[PDB]
Amino acid sequence: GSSGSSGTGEKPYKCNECGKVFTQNSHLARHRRVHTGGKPSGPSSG
Ligand SMILES: [Zn+2]
Repeated sequence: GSSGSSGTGEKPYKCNECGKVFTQNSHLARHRRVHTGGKPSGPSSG
């Protein structure tokens, strides 16, 4: 039944917001921004 899909995270740096991984820390610290500040798909604006 429930199998433990392997190959999920090969680095100590992982975003605790969405669930992503990075090879470095700077990439993780900067990535976080995508959350606090970001405009994903949505309605039409100007
Ligand atoms: Zn994230």
